[PDB]
Amino acid sequence: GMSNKFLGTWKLVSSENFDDYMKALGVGLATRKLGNLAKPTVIISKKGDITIRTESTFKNTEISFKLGQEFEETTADNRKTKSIVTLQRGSLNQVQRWDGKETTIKRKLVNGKMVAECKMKGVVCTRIYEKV
Ligand SMILES: CCCCCCCCCCCCCCCC(=O)O
Ligand SMILES: [Cl-]
Ligand SMILES: [Mg+2]
Ligand SMILES: [Mg+2]
Repeated sequence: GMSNKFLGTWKLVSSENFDDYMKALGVGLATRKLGNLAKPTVIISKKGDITIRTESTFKNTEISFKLGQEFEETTADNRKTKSIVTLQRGSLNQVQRWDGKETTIKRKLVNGKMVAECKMKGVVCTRIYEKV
């Protein structure tokens, strides 16, 4: 199952190419400006379902799911998606589908950091988090 090394509170330390990723999702300019200034905390826990909670001054989000079971998600930019989280070679892989579009957020552990790779339409964003 998901490694217990994911569990905990993680703080964003680096983000590369977020603005073009948000653009590819359809996010408007003023929201992107705030999204690029945000430094969220991500809290991963498990109590039956796995929960991934994101906290920031601009927006908070939360998803709770079982691996491999499609669920309804509301994203930080207020998309209403059908999403599935899978585990592949230790990476926690989230696909979101809405309005015939798809994006993936792969989260993996690298030397104790958590690396999120976000992909939309060939645009790739990398966000690196350190455990608190
Ligand atoms: C994530 C909260 C702050 C961002 C607010 C701007 C709205 C666009 C959000 C795009 C989806 C977020 C992808 C997050 C990946 C990650 O967990 O690092
Ligand atoms: Cl913030
Ligand atoms: Mg940066
Ligand atoms: Mg950018």
